[PDB]
Amino acid sequence: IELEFHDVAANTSSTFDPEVAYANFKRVHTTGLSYDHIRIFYIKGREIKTSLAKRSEWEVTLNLGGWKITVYNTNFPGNRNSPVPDDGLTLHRLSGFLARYLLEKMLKVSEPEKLIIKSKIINPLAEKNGITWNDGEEVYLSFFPGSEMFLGTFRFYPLAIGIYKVQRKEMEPKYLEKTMRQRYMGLEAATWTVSKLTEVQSALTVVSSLGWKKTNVSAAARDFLAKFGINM
Amino acid sequence: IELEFHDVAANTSSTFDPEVAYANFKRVHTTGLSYDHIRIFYIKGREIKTSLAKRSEWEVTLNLGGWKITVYNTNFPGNRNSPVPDDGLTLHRLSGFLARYLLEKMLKVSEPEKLIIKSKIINPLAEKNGITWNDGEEVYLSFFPGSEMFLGTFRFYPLAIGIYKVQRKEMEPKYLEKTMRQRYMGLEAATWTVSKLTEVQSALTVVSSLGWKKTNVSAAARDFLAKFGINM
Amino acid sequence: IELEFHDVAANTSSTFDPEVAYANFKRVHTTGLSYDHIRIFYIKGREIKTSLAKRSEWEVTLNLGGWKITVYNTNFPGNRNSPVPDDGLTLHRLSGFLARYLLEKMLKVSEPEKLIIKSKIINPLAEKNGITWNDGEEVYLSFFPGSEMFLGTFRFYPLAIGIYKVQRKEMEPKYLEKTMRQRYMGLEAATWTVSKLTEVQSALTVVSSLGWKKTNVSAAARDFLAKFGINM
Amino acid sequence: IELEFHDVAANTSSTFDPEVAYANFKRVHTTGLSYDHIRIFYIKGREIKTSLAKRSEWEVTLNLGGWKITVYNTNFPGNRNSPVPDDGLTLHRLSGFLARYLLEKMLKVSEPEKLIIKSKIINPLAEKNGITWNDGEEVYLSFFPGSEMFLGTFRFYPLAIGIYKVQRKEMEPKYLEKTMRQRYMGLEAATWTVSKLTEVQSALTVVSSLGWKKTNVSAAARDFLAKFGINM
RNA sequence: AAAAAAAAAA
RNA sequence: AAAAAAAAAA
RNA sequence: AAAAAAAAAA
RNA sequence: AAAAAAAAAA
Repeated sequence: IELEFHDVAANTSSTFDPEVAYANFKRVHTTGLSYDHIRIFYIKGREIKTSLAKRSEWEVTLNLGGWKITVYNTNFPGNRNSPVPDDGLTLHRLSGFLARYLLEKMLKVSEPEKLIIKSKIINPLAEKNGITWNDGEEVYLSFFPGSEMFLGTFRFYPLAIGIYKVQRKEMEPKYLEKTMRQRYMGLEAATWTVSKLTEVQSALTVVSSLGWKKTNVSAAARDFLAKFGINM
Repeated sequence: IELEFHDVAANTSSTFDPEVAYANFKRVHTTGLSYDHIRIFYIKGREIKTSLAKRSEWEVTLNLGGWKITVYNTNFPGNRNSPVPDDGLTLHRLSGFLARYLLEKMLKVSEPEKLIIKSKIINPLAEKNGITWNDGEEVYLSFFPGSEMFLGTFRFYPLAIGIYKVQRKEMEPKYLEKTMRQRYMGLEAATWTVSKLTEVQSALTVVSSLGWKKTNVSAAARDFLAKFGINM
Repeated sequence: IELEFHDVAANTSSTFDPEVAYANFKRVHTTGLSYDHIRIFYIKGREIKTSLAKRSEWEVTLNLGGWKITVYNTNFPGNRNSPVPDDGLTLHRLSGFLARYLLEKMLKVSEPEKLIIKSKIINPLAEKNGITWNDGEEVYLSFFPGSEMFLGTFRFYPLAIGIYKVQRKEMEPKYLEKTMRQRYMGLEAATWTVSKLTEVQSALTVVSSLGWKKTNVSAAARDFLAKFGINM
Repeated sequence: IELEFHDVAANTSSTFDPEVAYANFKRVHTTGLSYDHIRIFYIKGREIKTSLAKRSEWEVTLNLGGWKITVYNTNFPGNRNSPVPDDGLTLHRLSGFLARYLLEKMLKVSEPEKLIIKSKIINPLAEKNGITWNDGEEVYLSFFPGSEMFLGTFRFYPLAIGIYKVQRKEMEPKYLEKTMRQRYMGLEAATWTVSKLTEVQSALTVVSSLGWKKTNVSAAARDFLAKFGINM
């Protein structure tokens, strides 16, 4: 005879503000900060995710490359739905924070630095779709998970990519719902949806225009194989 | 060389009577009883279910919010098919018992109490389908699992919802069979099916008339997204 | 550095002869034997199977109801492909042995015994398809797994049922291959297939003629539900 | 609070050269070597694979039949992506090494030896598709996994089989990508694809011409069953 | 079989 | 990426 | 619900 | 391969 207890659940709205959260991540973390830390984070980010989901423990500090950043492991499933606080980091919260932090550099800084950084940061989700750095800073960066916290700065690319994928059938449409709960230049989506449909409609156009060749196999092996029936 | 034994299985019919069972749950349990206990039970009822299926042990007592009610854990799989007795409670047996017990209050009581209760009880399965309290007491309550033990009091809403879902394709039709074994005003289904087809046919109409907007995403994000192709 | 060894594999044909095997099961086992042992075996045979697949150990003796019969547990997966010998019993080998042993009684014996036995033995796979004892001894018995070891005595019902299911789409066609390796009145299938196609074709007819109403739900709930769209 | 570290990842190309690798496997291993070792390897190769994926440890030495050969267990999943070196063996690397090593014998040697070997080696993947030794040495051998390391010696049969399967729908097309990264007579695939399309196109023809009867069931049971509707 | 096991609010 | 992981005879 | 969990470079 | 592993009554 074991005793299990449950408690009422309150009803309010969400307090976690991506803007505070980022401005609160900027000082507390990234004292150093190396582009080589971000580079590590992002190219091993799929590995980084698989570990945290194996490990059953819910504060994990990660060292990459020499940069120590501790992330509430909400991946490890069950998480277990242990609330992150509004001042909490997550592999996801972290990804987009960095994604925005890079774009603030890409804008703020000089040209010679802009050339060292684009040589240093790589986006495994972008460049799988053959989407490269010269396709624009905001668009490359918008492939990083968590860039949907910042449709503001990312010019509704994270959402447009999102539409474009669900549309072409390359992504289930569940993966679009976190995003539609978002905000754009301080506007809730019950308003930006009505009153901003263009930029959205406009960003989808740019995104539609891109390469988008899936790089499961080489360009030369694609055509070759097609001459046989196989399009992959 | 291990020895495993099996015993014959007898042939009779089912003795568990929802009416006795409820009238036997009314006194033994709910001395207090708070609407705040029921509220706890129902909004955490999905959690409550996931625990009992993790825990391997077959009498579990649950405390919600301060109300202690012990439930043969038939969820924990294998249950293991350890018979519940006719005087036994189950997450399911319990759900519908409460579901009926609320409706007895909704009927029995005053108007000012009827307004405090509807403010206090929430039905996560109803209100996911945007089905609200003002859609009628019996209909809201009929979304609670186990309301199919009481097609009598629930006016064949639990079954009509059931048809409507299987029909629209929103539910597999296996989930309709426990229900068709049921009884209606003391009548076995080999009779109520023949001789009651209207009320059934009648309740499906009411149910068909309802909102039924799936709330995976906001109303404003639905229309927005549709302008792009995505209906979700 | 661990060392793992593998050995050549020889090439001959199969030595296990259902006829010897049965005639060797008849004396060694069933000294008693009760119809109440067989009844136990067959109605709990689905349970009996689920145990043996949980238990990791490969000689298991089962007691039903008071009859002790030890069965190389090839179910427990991996079995593990530990060869059964030609004098070995298996839940499957056992099922059909009994299936044939009953039919030898059904034939050999008197009428008053024939009425006690048909009242005592139940076939959970037959009677799910509403196929009953009066549909003929061979046909009812041919639903028992392992009756395909004896197409001879079972008059190519085990195979005809098999065709009929694959055909109607009620069974995957993998489940027909063990059977086509079989023999019929001493004839290998490369011969009975050519030269016996009628009886086969003939038994399918009988089998086609049967009830075959799937009893997932009552007959009265089927028609009722159909009046709504749902055929199950 | 646990600390997990990740390190940058470099960018170059692949150094593992099937030609060196084979010529480095030829002396270091196969001092003896028996056709009876290869025979063991290949007919138990499916078993051999299932063990290595159960065992969690990453250097495994295998003894077959008396031939000891140690293979970095990359099967055991996660492998775990512990790099094999260019001088490393793998169940796969090993399979094709042997596959080529047999073909070097089939070519190098006399006729009476060529008749003992074809009697001794069996290819479980070939002969499931009823593809036999007399269908040519290169074609039989090209069914062995890892023969795609040597499109050179195997006359683009490993790839043609590959096309033919993806085409007929008998294989997912993911399983064609390792192969398209390969090389042919010293030529990278961005060149052999352009400039060799015939031999490829030519080898597909030969492969298309073959039996390819799936031997899930006997030839006599196929026709028999078809007379009933069932083609398997 | 009036028996026991998926969908679960803002 | 000339890297590493499904289909396996009578 | 501005909450938390799939697709991941050469 | 006459070999061994899904559907299981009221």
